Amino acid sequence: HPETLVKVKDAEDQLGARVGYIELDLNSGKILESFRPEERFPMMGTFKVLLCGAVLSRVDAGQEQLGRRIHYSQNDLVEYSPVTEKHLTDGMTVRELCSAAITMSDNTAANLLLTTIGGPKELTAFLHNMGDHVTRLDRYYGELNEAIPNDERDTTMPAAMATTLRKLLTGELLTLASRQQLIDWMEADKVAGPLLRSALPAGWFIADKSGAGERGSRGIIAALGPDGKPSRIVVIYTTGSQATMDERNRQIAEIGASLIKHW
Repeated sequence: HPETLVKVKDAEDQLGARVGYIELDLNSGKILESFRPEERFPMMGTFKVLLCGAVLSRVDAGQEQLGRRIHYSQNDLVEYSPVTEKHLTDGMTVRELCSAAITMSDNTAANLLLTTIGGPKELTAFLHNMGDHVTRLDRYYGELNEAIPNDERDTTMPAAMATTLRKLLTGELLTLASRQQLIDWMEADKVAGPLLRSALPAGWFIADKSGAGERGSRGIIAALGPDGKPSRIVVIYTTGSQATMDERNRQIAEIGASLIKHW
């Protein structure tokens, strides 16, 4: 994808930052194109899809129920909890929590779900067990933010994340019901408008999950395709930029426009 690689490298120039990129064929798993596929980037909230994959594996095993109601309190609420902060009294079901975590990127929802699966170490063990020896979740939201240079906590690589997303959405790891639920939550994503969705022509399918973080971090994982059906996985990460979120959004959108134009 020569024109798209030109745009990915341009994004690095414009942002003064690293950009990682991969296109993966959904059906075959082949890498169609990549840039920095095996460099680490902060995952940010894109891990929330993997988290709910782990939750669904427990549901499939009969050890979790999507309808199970979880009660929590004020002290559970962390920064950016637009859905969970409304249900202190009523609580929320596991299904509602995954919807909040994926479609709104609700941070308390992610913490509550992490607790149900045994925490970050158990999520990382789940990933390791399905063949991803790279992606690691280390911290709950709200844990102390001691800046470490080249911090490897809470990171993935574009190729690892793309392969792992493909396995979750199409592999035999999850039941059909759970695969469909996971992609349905991603299709209902509400906070990724200015990224790939802004470049997407009418009639196209997209299921995605955005992320944002300090130090210029911004990213998206997606399954998308024309004619109402996904046929490709796209993963884009950037970190290090001093640019505003608008500028990072725009570079990702422009990569998306190139992706679509040269589909």
